[PDB]
This record gives sequence, C-alpha cells and structure tokens, in this order.
Amino acid sequence: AEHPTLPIPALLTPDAAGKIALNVQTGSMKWKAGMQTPTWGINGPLLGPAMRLQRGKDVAINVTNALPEATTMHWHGMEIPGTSDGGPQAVIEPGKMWTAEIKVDQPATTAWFHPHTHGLTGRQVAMGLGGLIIIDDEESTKLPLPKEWGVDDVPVILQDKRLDAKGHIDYQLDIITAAVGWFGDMMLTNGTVYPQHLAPRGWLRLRFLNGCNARSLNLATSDGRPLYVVGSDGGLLGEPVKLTELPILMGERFEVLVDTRDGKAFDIITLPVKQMGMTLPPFDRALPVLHIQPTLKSNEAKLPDALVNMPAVPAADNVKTRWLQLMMDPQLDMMGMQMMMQRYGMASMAGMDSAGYDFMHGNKINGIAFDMAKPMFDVKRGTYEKWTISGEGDMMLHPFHIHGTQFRILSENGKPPAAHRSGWKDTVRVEGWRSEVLVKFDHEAPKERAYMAHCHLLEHEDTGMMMSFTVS
Ligand SMILES: [Cu+2]
Ligand SMILES: [Cu+2]
Repeated sequence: AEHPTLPIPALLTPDAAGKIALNVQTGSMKWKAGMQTPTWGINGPLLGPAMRLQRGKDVAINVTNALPEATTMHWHGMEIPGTSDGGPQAVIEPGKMWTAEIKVDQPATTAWFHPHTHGLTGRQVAMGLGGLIIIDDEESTKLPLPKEWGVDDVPVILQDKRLDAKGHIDYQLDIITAAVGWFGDMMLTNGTVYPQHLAPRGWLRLRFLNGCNARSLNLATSDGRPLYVVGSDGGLLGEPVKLTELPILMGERFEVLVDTRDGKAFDIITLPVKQMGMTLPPFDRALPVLHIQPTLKSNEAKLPDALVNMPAVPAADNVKTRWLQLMMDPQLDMMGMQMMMQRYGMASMAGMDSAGYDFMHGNKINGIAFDMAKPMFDVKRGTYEKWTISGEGDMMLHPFHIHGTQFRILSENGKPPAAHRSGWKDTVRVEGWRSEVLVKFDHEAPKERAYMAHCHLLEHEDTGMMMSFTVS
C-alpha cells in the first residue's frame, strides 16, 4: 500500500439536546520512525472533527479542556456575535468547560476552528489543534455536487510541521519565526505524510484548508488536469472557475471539483511559492500532498454551469472607511532574516533581500502591538464599511483575517480580486502593498467580547499584529 489512507474527520452533528461536545485532549502521532510525537487534538490525538451544522438551526458547543494549559477556540469564518467566538477574552482554563451558543446564519461553506490564545496561537495550532465546520443550506443542497462525506466530498487539511531530534514538534517563537513565521520540513495532509484517497469516477469535491502557521501553498495536479473552484472562504461562488494553479493562504478554504471520469490516478501537488523561508526542501520543487486513485464505482455528480446566487458588490457610497496599517520592526525583521540565512542557507530567502528590541511586540497595527484592553473603534451593526489594510514598507505575506463577517474584496494588493477570490472571503492577501475590502457586521461584539482582525501568519499575530474592535 505504502501511501497510508487519507484520514476522514468524523462528522459531528448536534445531539437531541442541540449540543456538540468537544474535548480538547492530549495524544500522540507517529511521523518519524523510532519516536512517537506528543500531540494535541480535539476529540482525538490530532486535528478535530467536522462539525456539520444546518443554516438557521441553533447549537451550543461544549469545549472541555483536557490539556495541562489554558486554550481558547475561534470559530473561523462564522458570522456570529462576539459573545460566542471565544478568543483571548474567553479563556478555557485546564479542566474547565466553556460553552458557545451559535445560531447559524450564513451560506453553505467549509468554515474551520482553531485556538486563538494570546501569544500562543501559533504554538497551539502547531501542537495539532484544529477542526472543520461544514455548513449546509437549502440553496446548495439542490446542486448536483458530491455529497458523500469521505467518499466524494473530502476534506483536505494541509499543514506543515517540523520535528526535533527527540521526535517532538519543534515549535519556536524566536527571532526567526517572529519575522518569517514557523515553517517546517514535513508536509501533513490531514496529519498524514502523503496520504491516498480512493474516489468514485465522475467528480471529486475537495474541501481544501491551508492549516499552516506561516506557509502559503499553490495547489495543482500532477498531470495538469484543471481544478474547478466552486467555493471560497464563506460560501460557493456564482459559477465555477477553471484553474491550473490555485494559491491558498493561511486560514483559507477553497472547495474544488476534479474530473475523475477517466479513472486515471493523479496527485494533488503544491508548487514552490515565492515566500521567505518557504523555498527549502521538500518544498523547493513540486510536492505531491495527496494521491487520488479512482475506484471502479461511479457517481451522478456534475459540475453545474451556475452554482448559487452571488450578489453584486453594493456601491457603498458614503460609508465609513478604516486604515489598518500593518507594521514590522525593521531591526528585529533584519535579525530574523540574518538568523534564517545562517541556519538554513541563502535558499531560505526565496530570491529576496519607532523601534525597540521587543520581539514579542515587534509587529503592530496602526503603531500598536495588540492591546486587548483598547479596541481601535466601534462599528454600527448592519452598516457597510470600506477597510484598507496596508503592508507597505514590509515585504512579508500577510493574509488578513477579520472576525464575525464574510466580506467582498474590492482590491487585493492593488489589482482587483481574482475570479475565485471575488466571492465571499474572510482572509485577504496583503503583501508589500495595500488591499481594500467591503465589510458589514450583522452581529454585535461588546468591549468584553470584542471582534478581532489580525494577520493569519500566526507568528505575526502572536507578536502583536492584531487589533480588536467593537460592534453595537
Ligand atoms: Cu483562523
Ligand atoms: Cu503578517
């Protein structure tokens, strides 16, 4: 067999009482011969279950902390009130249980969940915490898309990790990772190195998630067969997008369709990206992350000409704007790259080049390294706003994530959004230039449980590149 079977997260629907029980517990995985790596998982030794929720239905998620240290649980992509998201203002202490009441009110999507612990988000995600949120609505159900979970509707969580000599997860929040992020030399696909999936002939639906702390990926097929993007971060697109290459940022989700009709086996590969620290082996060349082997069986699934009603971007005439300036300390930034170059070689650079030595507060937004006690502003609920997030005077990649909403990108790093990226998204690329998004917060977030907006390169977020804001 050699290629191990791609693990499928257990589907988890709400019980009769309308509740979902999540147990954040310790475990272990086997990735290197000899030693077993100590890991953390939700309802298991690594990653988590796929919570399937129906639009309109209420649910109370009961997160119990079976870990030696405190953790939190962000429902990434959920249009919910701040009083239900749980971040640094809703800490789940060891041995205790935290409840999150959610009333699903958003299109059918592949959303996800992960810890959002103050200054430890990168560490806890690297440790193996994470999981999926499958939202179903009426409009999507009518479509002839693959629906058989784990057979033709398959989740693909792509994460990179690095192990030490003692077979432990080598996580660091040091001078290097504060600048370029935590990258590894091992490529996990649902926690498995190069898995294999047996799919029926016809159409294969892959719910992709870039669960890397800092690594951006560029998905493609081994034989050059196109990938049909049908869904983005917060819902299906208006119509599918035919692509040969699909770049995916940290915390992004792309639902794609692949033609398995010919029955030929092929690989889902990741192409080397132009990002600092990410060009080292095994990522220096095209890397197969998932082997697809078509079975003799078939499905009646088809690629629809039109998916769902995609509203037009409203012309927000005199809406409030917000300038969010991401900032990095050059003195620390330079030391990080010098240390990266020394430890990993010149290849690390990927062909590239008000202060303090406060590495834990080196990265900021609008001059401030995340102050939980001071939200930047208050937004009126149900109003449109035009937010510009800038990354000038800094060459790093910043996938900007915004809590409690799904937005439409107006400008992505200068140029307009790509075909697939013009739908509903909660993450926007900010790399060396400025981006503009059209946001609207339909749910409140008080000072006590405020929303956040941060860079999804977890190490930048843990070193201060995060801001909070209220909605009322
Ligand atoms: Cu997230
Ligand atoms: Cu960043």
